[PDB]
Amino acid sequence: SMEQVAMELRLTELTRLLRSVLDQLQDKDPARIFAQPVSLKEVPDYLDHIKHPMDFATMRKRLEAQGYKNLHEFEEDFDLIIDNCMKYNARDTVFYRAAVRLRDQGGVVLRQARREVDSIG
Repeated sequence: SMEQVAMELRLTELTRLLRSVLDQLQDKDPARIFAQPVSLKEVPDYLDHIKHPMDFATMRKRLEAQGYKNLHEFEEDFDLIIDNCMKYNARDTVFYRAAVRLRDQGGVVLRQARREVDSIG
């Protein structure tokens, strides 16, 4: 159908908006602490602590499969990256502090993306 295509054009445009948002959030992690999954070879107990691991490369694979239906699903994944870090790592660590700064700095990008998604539809 002609509708399904119109749907697909918006999903594609959402993917286009979300890609730009992902790049902006990831620029806020210049140390690349959140770029890749936590290694199960290097932290073999990690899944005993964190049940839903997430990282920027994993979010990107989902994004490029147009696996995000709306901004809310995308935000859930971003929030996992932060909250998992803040649980696994103690307060006085470079990792925890990196997550606090990503959360704070990402807030502004996410604020505007929500207006853009409502606005453009």
